Amino acid sequence: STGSATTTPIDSLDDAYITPVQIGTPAQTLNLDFDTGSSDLWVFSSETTASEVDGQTIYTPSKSTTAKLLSGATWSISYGDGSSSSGDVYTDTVSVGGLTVTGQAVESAKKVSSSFTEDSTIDGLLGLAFSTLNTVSPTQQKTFFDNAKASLDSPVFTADLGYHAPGTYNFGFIDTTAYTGSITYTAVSTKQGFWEWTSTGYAVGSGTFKSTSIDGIADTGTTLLYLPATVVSAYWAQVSGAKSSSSVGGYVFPCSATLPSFTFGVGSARIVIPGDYIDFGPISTGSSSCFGGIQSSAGIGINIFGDVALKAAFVVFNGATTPTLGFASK
Ligand SMILES: NCc1ccc(C(F)(F)F)cc1
Ligand SMILES: NCc1ccc(C(F)(F)F)cc1
Repeated sequence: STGSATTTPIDSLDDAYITPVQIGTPAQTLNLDFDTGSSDLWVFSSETTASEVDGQTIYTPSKSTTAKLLSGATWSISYGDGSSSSGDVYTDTVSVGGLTVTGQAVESAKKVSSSFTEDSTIDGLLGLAFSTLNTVSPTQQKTFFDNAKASLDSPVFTADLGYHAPGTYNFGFIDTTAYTGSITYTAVSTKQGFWEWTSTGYAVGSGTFKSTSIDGIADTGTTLLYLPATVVSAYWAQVSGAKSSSSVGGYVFPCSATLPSFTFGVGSARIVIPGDYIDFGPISTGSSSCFGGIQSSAGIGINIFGDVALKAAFVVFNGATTPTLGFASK
């Protein structure tokens, strides 16, 4: 079996993407953020403190004839940006784009941090990293992908994110009309639970390609591109008037500048991020300083190929027993 679902940016800056997901019987449709950097499926629900809910669609287990409380199970998660949430655990039927899993763990939020409460368009997260990162205690739970793997035609899913436009998550098959050229595959380390790989280098604009190993994670759940300070400094040095701002918390640049492209290496292939993808617009309304989409990973501890990078490619997440990541131009 296969599944296919359209994914839509939540705002005009592509800050995040939501995908409709059917939970329960009869279906309750929620718009979830598909996150290859985490491994919990959690949702706003009828159990969430009512003051922490501001326009989200909520899952109501009491209206689902297939929902079962997972007795004694709890969950608690903290994200790399300081976000957090926690609650209890149901099992229920979950369908994405025609692909159905029964007995999926649905983590029901009793408490959510303020940054989820303010994002009215995101009803929850659907984690697609490896199940070793799932936070359910005492019995760890499997991801939607891990539960579906058995019945998929091929144990893969693909991410085709759009630039200021809808895109597609496909489960179980590779759409060979959605990319150009060949897919280059590269090895994944699952040792920290992430889709972790090693990029073979970079170039700024039409500069020379610098061969250098950059280890990092493919994370659809992270908006920007976070790279080592030496790389990020070499990129912004080509933008007249760009500077790192401690009050803003990253590199900013004059909104009137044109940004160079950024190339990253996948084995011997090259993925080019157009300069326009790196503009995240004014730091505040009316400002002439704009926020950069490539920032340093020094304060984070790991390099993150987030949406800025992934939306420049067709990306295959191959969850074969030896996992790999595939990249193609599109
Ligand atoms: N998108 C999920 C996520 C968030 C933060 C991190 C960090 F910061 F721990 F690397 C990894 C994955
Ligand atoms: N990387 C996971 C993640 C995804 C979204 C959010 C936000 F934007 F909803 F706060 C926080 C953390």
